[PDB]
Amino acid sequence: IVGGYTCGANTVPYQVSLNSGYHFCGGSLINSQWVVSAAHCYKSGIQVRLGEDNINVVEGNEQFISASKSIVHPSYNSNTLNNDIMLIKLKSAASLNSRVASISLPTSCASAGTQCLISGWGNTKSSGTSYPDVLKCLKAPILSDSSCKSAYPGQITSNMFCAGYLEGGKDSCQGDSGGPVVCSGKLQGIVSWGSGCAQKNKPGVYTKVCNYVSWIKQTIASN
Ligand SMILES: NC(=[NH2+])c1ccc2[nH]c(-c3cc(CC[NH3+])cc(-c4ccccc4)c3[O-])nc2c1
Ligand SMILES: [Ca+2]
Repeated sequence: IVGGYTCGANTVPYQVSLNSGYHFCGGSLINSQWVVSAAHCYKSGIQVRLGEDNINVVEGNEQFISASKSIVHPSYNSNTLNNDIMLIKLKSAASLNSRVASISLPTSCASAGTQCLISGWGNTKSSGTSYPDVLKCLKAPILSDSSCKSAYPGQITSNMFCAGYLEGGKDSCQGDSGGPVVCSGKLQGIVSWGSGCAQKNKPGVYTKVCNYVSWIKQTIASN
């Protein structure tokens, strides 16, 4: 997260860290045994870390659970990042409390101007890499489809939306991918891509979760 602030330990109880010997993507806890993340974060050998704040130090509240399976959307296209979503089933269920809790899925899509909270342990520099030890937060608004389309012509599908600041300086970045975009207490987006990080007129692009609610429920129900 570039231009954000320190969230405060465990203030984002549904945030998870995907680890393969180092932190590589974020994710969101939607039930005690399932996490939602981005399809391009897929790999084998994933350990899900819940209740984290400082990813380099065990401080208490953490729960490390191996992933039993990962389900990448069947229509995911690695060239356009259309349908950039994945579900991960945990080997055992997490113990939910005030420090580890799930987030709710939306019942309707959100509109432009809605203000959301984006968090993660991704790069904090738009120019060079500096990855933090603690969880960073950023409040950003959903932009209009015309502003998004104008910014990335021919690259935005109906399963994506832009959020951020066209003036640059604030945005999600590499390492934040697969993490949550929460608006009014509902999971509306998944950090997916962008052209660089926090550049002017190049806002972040997020997977539009409201378009996958039925898929998510159907898939969890059959696995
Ligand atoms: N400006 C943004 N809002 C933004 C958001 C998420 C991003 N994720 C990435 C990203 C960039 C790279 C390096 C490509 N030269 C790699 C990954 C990546 C991470 C994990 C696994 C595979 C690729 C990214 O998610 N850039 C990003 C930029
Ligand atoms: Ca820790």
